[PDB]
Amino acid sequence: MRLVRVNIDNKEIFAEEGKTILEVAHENNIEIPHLCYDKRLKPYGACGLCVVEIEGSPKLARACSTYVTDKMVIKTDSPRVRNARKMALELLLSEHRGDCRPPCVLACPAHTDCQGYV
Amino acid sequence: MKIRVGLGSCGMAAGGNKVMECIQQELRSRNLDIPVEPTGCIGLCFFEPLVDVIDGDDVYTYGNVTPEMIPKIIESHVIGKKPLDEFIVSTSFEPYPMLKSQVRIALKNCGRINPEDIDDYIKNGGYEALKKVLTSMTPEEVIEEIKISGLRGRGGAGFPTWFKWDAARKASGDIKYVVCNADEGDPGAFMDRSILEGDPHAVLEGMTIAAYAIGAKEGYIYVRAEYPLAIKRLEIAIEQARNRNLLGNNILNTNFSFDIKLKKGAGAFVCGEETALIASIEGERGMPRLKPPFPAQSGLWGRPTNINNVETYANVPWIITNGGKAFASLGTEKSKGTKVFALAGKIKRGGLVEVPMGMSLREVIYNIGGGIKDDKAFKAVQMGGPSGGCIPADLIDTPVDYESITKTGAIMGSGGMIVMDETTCMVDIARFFLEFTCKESCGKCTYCRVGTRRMLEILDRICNGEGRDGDLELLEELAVSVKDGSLCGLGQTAPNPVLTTLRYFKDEYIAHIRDKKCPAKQCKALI
Amino acid sequence: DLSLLDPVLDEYKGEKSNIIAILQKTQEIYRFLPLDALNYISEKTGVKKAKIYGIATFYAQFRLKPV
Ligand SMILES: NC(=O)c1ccc[n+]([C@@H]2O[C@H](COP(=O)([O-])OP(=O)(O)OC[C@H]3O[C@@H](n4cnc5c(N)ncnc54)[C@H](O)[C@@H]3O)[C@@H](O)[C@H]2O)c1
Ligand SMILES: Cc1cc2nc3c(=O)[nH]c(=O)nc-3n(C[C@H](O)[C@H](O)[C@H](O)COP(=O)(O)O)c2cc1C
Ligand code: SF4
Ligand code: SF4
Ligand code: FES
Ligand SMILES: [Zn+2]
Repeated sequence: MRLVRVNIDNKEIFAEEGKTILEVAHENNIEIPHLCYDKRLKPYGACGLCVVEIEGSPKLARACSTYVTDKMVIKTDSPRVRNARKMALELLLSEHRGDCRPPCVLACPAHTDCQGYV
Repeated sequence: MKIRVGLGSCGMAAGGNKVMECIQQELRSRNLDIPVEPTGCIGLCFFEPLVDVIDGDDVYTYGNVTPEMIPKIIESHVIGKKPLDEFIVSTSFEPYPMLKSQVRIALKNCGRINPEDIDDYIKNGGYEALKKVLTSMTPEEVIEEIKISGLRGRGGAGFPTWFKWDAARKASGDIKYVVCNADEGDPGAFMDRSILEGDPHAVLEGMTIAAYAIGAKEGYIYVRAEYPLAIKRLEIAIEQARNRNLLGNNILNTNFSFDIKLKKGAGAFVCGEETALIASIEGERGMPRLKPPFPAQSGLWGRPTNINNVETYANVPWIITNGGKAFASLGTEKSKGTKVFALAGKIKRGGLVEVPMGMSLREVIYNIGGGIKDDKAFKAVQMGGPSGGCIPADLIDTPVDYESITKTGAIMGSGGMIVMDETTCMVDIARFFLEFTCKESCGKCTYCRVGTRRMLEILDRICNGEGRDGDLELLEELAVSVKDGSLCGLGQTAPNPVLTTLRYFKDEYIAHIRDKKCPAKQCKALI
Repeated sequence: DLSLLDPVLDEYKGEKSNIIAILQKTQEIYRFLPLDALNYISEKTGVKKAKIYGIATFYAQFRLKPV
């Protein structure tokens, strides 16, 4: 094995080889959004929320599939990444039919959890 | 005399079957023993049904042949030994001008031989590249020959083929495959259907050379089940080749073994993708998987596979027999060789054209295509298919090349250039192809599954005039986000029309949305 | 009827990677894919039923309604 030297959000990390960017960021307290990622399953790539900007690469790389290499500079909150995630979330919401909070909660000026205590 | 009839899918619907039946009946009536054989499309689809009479080396083609005109042909040329010249359109003395500006490598034997006869391909120099590879060659030399020849792409991808062959042969594993991408998802492009129906043995020879160069022992051809004539011709060719020991185990009394099985896709645009093709062959739905694990390193069932188009496989034997240097002398410095296009739309003479790379689009449209129908102004070309772009009138001089076409936004794609005049409205065209791509998405990733639909409704609102403000900026942002966020190539190339129509024809959209009318007067809701 | 599919399932047996060919043959025979025929394919060939329905509904050529 070899310890790879990466840089995630201007923080130098000494990660282990054969690890995805998602695992490295999880074990180093860096938050990367993900919706279609599970540890027990092979990568899927559907949601496209875990996109991170890697220096030297033109396209945003999925953190759930890309493996950390040596001398890797990863930006997980750059404006390009934020715009990509925001567009993905808007597209997901465009086909969403739900109610995060009931109208009773929203009508209350104090926003008391009316459904909850009822 | 040797009678040949265009029996390709093109001729079939045109009436080639009835022409062949009538000419056989006429020869029976006049007790004449003349070999009547089928042949594939020669590129002049508009002249079909076609009958070619061969004497010695000369060939005479009768355009728009009809059963009632068969007896005249028999009594003039077959019986009287005198060309009619009243219905003959082209001959060996003077080829049709549409065929004088084309160089033909993939379609060199498409329409001049008998597809259901191995000996006809053999007598035309066929299966000599395979012999030269088998005896005085080594797989590394085959990789080197393909690399020198500069062959690449031909499925619209544009990736070097030698790199894929090297990656497949160097990859770990003792079992490797060789697949052929014959699933023409774009309706309007039939290059490889025509190649399979007309000259199916170049595909087999290229696949065999690729297997030798890679180290494969099994082969697959992914042909759509909607091509029955292509499947029949391929099965006949495979059986005949196995008869001559040109396929199967122990090819030409060597240790080399290679066999080909035929896979029939149910029919889906996305199933043409490499990874979706692999999933469909494996027996699952055609959902493209992630690319960085590549088919050259992990394809069908985890073993390395080499997936190539029909055209590159057809170009391989010519490369081997004539050498890499001869192939590399055709085309630009970036793109070597020749490319096949399916001219259609408002062009004067549609059909298949094999042109050298770097030949200007204006030359193809005017000199080869014959100009615009009814001599109207030429507005744009929808190059690449439903995932291509609208190259405008002023960019008519961009040379045919992967880099030169892509620099204009469009893609080589399925080589289907849809010629359009000033009558056509750009918003409807962009909405037309985007609708097709949205219907053909597989639905895995959010950007392609729902983003394309949002773009389609935005375009519909624009065309109906009911579009709100901010529609152009929102549409452009949606298109660039779908293009840069989608997983597979069906989503990354999905908004190519819109984007292109927003780079050259932004004023059309602006007049559509603000003035609530279109200059082209084609939108039904606005006329 | 279900015996009509008996030859097809006999030809494409031994491998669960030929389900699309079997579905196309069933589509040719019955002109549609009834749920009982899909159940028979699932039982005979040994592929999971969800996979059968997914591969059946993926393509626009396959219709699950009588013609
Ligand atoms: N025929 C049609 O109807 C049609 C429709 C839409 C698009 N297209 C075209 O086809 C293209 C499809 O894109 P894609 O994603 O399939 O192509 P791609 O650009 O991802 O790669 C193309 C080929 O290169 C190979 N490759 C790339 N890097 C490799 C490596 N390092 N090692 C080994 N092999 C490697 C891939 O396996 C594949 O065979 C689009 O760009 C478009 O231009 C064609
Ligand atoms: C939606 C879609 C459809 C495709 N259809 C075809 C096709 O019909 N034939 C083909 O050769 N490649 C097609 N491709 C490209 C393949 O993914 C892959 O690039 C191709 O098999 C490479 O062949 P080549 O090396 O000969 O260029 C398609 C790609 C996409 C995204
Ligand atoms: S409606 Fe329910 S499922 Fe949808 S976002 Fe709100 S909490 Fe989540
Ligand atoms: S872009 Fe469309 S077709 Fe391609 S994987 Fe995503 S959803 Fe499927
Ligand atoms: S978590 Fe969805 S693409 Fe990686
Ligand atoms: Zn209009």
